[PDB]
Amino acid sequence: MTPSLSAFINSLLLGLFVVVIPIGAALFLVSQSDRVTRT
Amino acid sequence: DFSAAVPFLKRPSNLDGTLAGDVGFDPLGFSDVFDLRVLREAELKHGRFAMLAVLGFLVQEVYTFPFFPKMAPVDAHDYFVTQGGGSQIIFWISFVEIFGVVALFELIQGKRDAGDFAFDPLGLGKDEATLARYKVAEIKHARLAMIAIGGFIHQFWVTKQTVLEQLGNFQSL
Amino acid sequence: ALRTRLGELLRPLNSEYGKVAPGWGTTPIMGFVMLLFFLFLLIILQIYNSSLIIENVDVDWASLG
Amino acid sequence: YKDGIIQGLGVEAIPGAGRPANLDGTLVGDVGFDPLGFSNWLDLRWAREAEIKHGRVAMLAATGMIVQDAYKFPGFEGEFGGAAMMKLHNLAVEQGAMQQLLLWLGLLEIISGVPAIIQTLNGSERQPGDFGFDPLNCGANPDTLARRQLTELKNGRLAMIAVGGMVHHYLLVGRGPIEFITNIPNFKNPLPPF
Amino acid sequence: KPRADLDRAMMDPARDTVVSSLYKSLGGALDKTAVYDEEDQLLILSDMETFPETELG
Amino acid sequence: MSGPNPNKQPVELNRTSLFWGLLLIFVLAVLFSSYFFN
Amino acid sequence: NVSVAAYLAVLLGTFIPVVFLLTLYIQSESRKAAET
Amino acid sequence: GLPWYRVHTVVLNDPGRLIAVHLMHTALVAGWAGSMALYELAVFDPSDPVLNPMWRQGMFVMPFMARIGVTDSWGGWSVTGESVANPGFWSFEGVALAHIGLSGLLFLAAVWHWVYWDLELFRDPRTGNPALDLPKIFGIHLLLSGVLCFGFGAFHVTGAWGPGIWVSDAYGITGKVQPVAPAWGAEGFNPFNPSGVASHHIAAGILGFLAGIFHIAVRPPQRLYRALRMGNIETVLSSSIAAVFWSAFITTGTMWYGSATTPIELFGPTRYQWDSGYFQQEIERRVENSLNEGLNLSEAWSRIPDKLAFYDYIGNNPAKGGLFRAGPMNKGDGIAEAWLGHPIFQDKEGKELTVRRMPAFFETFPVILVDKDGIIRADIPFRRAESKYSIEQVGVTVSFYGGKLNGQVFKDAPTVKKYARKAQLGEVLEFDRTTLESDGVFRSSPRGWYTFGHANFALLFFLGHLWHGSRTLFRDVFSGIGAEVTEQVEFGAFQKLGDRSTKK
Ligand SMILES: CC1=C(C#C/C(C)=C/C=C/C(C)=C/C=C/C=C(C)/C=C/C=C(C)/C=C/C2=C(C)CCCC2(C)C)C(C)(C)C[C@H](O)C1
Ligand SMILES: CC1=C(C#C/C(C)=C/C=C/C(C)=C/C=C/C=C(C)/C=C/C=C(C)/C=C/C2=C(C)CCCC2(C)C)C(C)(C)C[C@H](O)C1
Ligand SMILES: CC1=CCCC(C)(C)[C@H]1/C=C/C(C)=C/C=C/C(C)=C/C=C/C=C(C)/C=C/C=C(C)/C=C/C1=C(C)CCCC1(C)C
Repeated sequence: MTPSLSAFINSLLLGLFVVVIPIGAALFLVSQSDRVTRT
Repeated sequence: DFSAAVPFLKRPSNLDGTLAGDVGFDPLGFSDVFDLRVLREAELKHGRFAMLAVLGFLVQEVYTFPFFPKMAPVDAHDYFVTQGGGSQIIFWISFVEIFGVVALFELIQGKRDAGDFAFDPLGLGKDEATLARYKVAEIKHARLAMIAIGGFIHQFWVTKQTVLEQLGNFQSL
Repeated sequence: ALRTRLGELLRPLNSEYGKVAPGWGTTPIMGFVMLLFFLFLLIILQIYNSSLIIENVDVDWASLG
Repeated sequence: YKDGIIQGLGVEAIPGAGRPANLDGTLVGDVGFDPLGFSNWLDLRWAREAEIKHGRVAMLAATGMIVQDAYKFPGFEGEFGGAAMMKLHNLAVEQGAMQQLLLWLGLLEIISGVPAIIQTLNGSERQPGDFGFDPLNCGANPDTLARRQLTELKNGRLAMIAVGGMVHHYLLVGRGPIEFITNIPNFKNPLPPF
Repeated sequence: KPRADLDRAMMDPARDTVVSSLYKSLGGALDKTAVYDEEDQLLILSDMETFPETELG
Repeated sequence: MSGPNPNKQPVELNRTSLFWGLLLIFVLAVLFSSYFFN
Repeated sequence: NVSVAAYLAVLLGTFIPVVFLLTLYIQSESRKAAET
Repeated sequence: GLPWYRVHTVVLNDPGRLIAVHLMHTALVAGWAGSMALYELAVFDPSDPVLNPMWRQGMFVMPFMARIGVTDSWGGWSVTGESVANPGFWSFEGVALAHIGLSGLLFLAAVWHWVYWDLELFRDPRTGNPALDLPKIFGIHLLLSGVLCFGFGAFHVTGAWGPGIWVSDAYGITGKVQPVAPAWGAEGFNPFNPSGVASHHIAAGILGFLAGIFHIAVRPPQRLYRALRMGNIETVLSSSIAAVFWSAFITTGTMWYGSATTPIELFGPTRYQWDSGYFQQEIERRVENSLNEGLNLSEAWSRIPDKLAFYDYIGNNPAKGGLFRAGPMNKGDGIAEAWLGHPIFQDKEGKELTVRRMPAFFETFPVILVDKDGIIRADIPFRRAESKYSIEQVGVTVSFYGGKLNGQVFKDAPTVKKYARKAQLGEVLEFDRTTLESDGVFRSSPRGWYTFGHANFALLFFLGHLWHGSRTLFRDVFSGIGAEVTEQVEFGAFQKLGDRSTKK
């Protein structure tokens, strides 16, 4: 485990939990909340 | 209906319990996808190979033929790679299992029981109760020897000594 | 349409045009495999870029010896 | 005991607030305490199984913290020395104890929990945290069984918090649990090698 | 080869395992795929409209 | 069978396209002749 | 001085696409003429 | 009628003639390979592999033949410089003739498939229209490609049944085709480790075989079938073009930056070996090691091979050529005859001076001589300027160690200026100019030409991929839009854009 490899794994984790999880979670919440009336 | 062996897991839908040794143990569920007859064929053949291998390890450690050189069983494998006896052994195994392929095809077609080559030359099992008891004993011994042969090989790999030799002086490391 | 021996041999291999799996099928596991492939490409790109230094992996002409 | 005053609809933590809709006071240890809305997007079977597993693992971990600092098996204290806590892990990895433990526990988890996870998430009768492991027929009475369930859950929470506390205690001072509680002042600390 | 007479209608999901669920996820027991797309997917639209001619024009 | 292929289509090129193509090819030759020669 | 075999490049690259365009135009014009 | 740019769309719904035109294209490509190999064999000079290798002569497909085993010729020579008494069939000529014969056979097959287009295999049993089950065809082709990749990496590269691939040392002195054992660790992802080729091909062949089994077995989801338009073959064209220009970018990068798959004895050195002073550092290290053994400068510099000194030269840099400076590298600075040796420049006081090397950016660079500290002690004026540090004033003398001029000391100003101009370019060499009438402007290696062609091809195929993805996803509005668009384009008419059921 080199420092560069540890930094790469930490970058993957930070990218997930900072960009992908929050954006996807907010998208899911607002899509479930603000729906479209298809009547 | 939960499994008899595993109380927290459901019994697999393909393991009704008619087969020998069918206690319901299948956590990963290979019987849910692949054919149970082919799996029992593979299990029985693995076990028979392993039982013969365990008996061979014991005998080879206790007695080697005088026209063969004296050595451990595991490193004899390369000696018979070079000499040609192992090629003969796998040649005859391949010759038997060429017809084994046909037997497996008949097993797929459902005209043969799993692991049933009808090989009873001495007539030991003819009564149905004794036949079922022998099936259970055979599968239990097959599983035990499948574990035991890997145990022997890995113990020789880590300790550089054979089975009864290690039981002689139990060196721990 | 003329019928040939090779055509009749290969006919079952081209006989299911338009046959689909209903619903989403295997899309989630496909996305999982695509994610793994993306991670693998990222790893090898950063190795070739020397942004990811691994033990015993010297990205250099001198590693040929 | 499952009474309605220690768990359920009656007692309600952070009073003056509303209970979550999914947290309907049916599971064990429901005191109405779910801030941050974790019970809305997460399956309660998965969360309950995770809580039970973490609690049991932390119980074993904390008992190891207490016992290793007091008594050591013959043979390990010569190979490892006076190491414990965060030093026993790195020496045991190179020794062979940690790799064997990882392999055996991972094999046990693979052949026990994963199919249990799948079945209890797909709708089997197996409750989360239930492996049916009842030797000596302990807790055969249902009221006693509920008492044991609630006690196990609360002691698992306590064990998780205590394990975190002891880990941080060694990460700061550099002493084991009983050594940390008998050496209360923060001075004269040794080296805490991670 | 996976067994015949396998479908996700008789197989109880409560009895699922690692291999069975991995088989379901990899498109196994797909005997419900008798449906076809029934869309041309090469049909270029040809519904041209004729504009009416005005007096100016 | 060997006969009328239903996918046979005629090919057109009006005079405007012919003149555009001639202009394009001749201008490209004018541009790249100096570089091919040297 | 000026490299040889570039005359071949310039002249063939000028002629061949011009040939292609002229053939296309004449073919199209004759098809139109026989359409009448 | 069809426009000139749509003439090939007649085989879009004709599978037999699609196969016919693919066969014709394959025959053309194979014939180009054969004819190019024959021409390169006609213009190749195998006499001196050290100072006139294949990349100095503009050989393009010869490096790719020599990369994975084909190194001998029916003429009795090898590209490694050795003599082969029994060449065997798979020489360069054998490969070229095999490609010509393959081109002819594929041409005949294309003729047959163009004439016999209405095969019953190409018609859907359910509908009767000519159709291709593209997902299962992809499964079959992926399985075939996995088998081919696994076989190549398991028998050809490893030498189990095959020649192996070209493996050289770190500095391109002793390179040959060797069997290559695969490396299954993280070192297989070292791009300069040739074991990665074998391990990659074995693992990727296994994975492709499994994926082909999966794609034959399992039908696509309806959502992916409708979304990607899997009933249309233009989505296959679009995704194939995308993958192809992805691969072209990958090969462009591995050619320009160098890897184990682009050795310097076949494609020439890279520009970053000149930028970093790679061969210069190696030569200095060897000379220092020889000086530490008690040798003098002449014996230390005479031990340097001519190949290693030839690599340390800016005329072999692929980043020194020109776009329209066509021809081989020998058409530029000339055909290399001999290494003249390492020049060491000394002033009237005996202090050593090094001519600053020309960077790859500069068409022209001023000739300046620095000392060991980095201070300009001598130089050459621009063309006719009044000078302060000129060669005539400082009295610079040059002494050569090693090479053809070993031991000679030149003290006259014109010769010292000439050799300083030559030392600006790196190692001083002797070039032959009357054989090809070399003009004297540097030209690029096959590495640089490959990089240029494939970078431009990848960039253009990006545009092609965009065009075909657009024509796939917008097939219904190919000839224009209808009157059903006017209601959708009203702002706020529908809640969801383009959905008629979400009307407010
Ligand atoms: C490669 C090679 C060779 C070789 C070789 C060979 C033949 C190597 C063979 C290796 C083998 C067979 C290893 C088997 C291991 C079995 C294990 C670990 C089973 C564990 C079962 C457990 C833990 C059960 C657990 C349990 C379960 C699940 C159910 C009940 C509960 C519990 C009991 C706990 C040679 C010798 C020919 C030489 C050649 O030159 C090189
Ligand atoms: C990394 C590493 C290693 C390691 C390691 C290890 C052992 C890492 C273990 C880390 C652990 C177990 C951390 C746990 C922390 C628990 C906390 C903070 C609990 C907080 C509870 C709170 C705040 C409660 C709040 C509350 C709530 C919710 C509301 C009510 C009020 C209240 C109850 C207060 C090794 C051993 C491999 C060595 C390696 O060389 C380095
Ligand atoms: C100038 C130019 C334009 C822009 C791009 C770029 C700059 C790269 C450059 C590239 C131009 C291109 C695409 C050139 C293409 C060259 C090609 C395709 C050359 C291929 C020629 C094919 C040849 C001889 C085939 C010979 C085969 C023969 C006899 C077969 C004969 C036989 C047959 C027919 C039946 C069986 C028996 C036998 C003897 C085998």
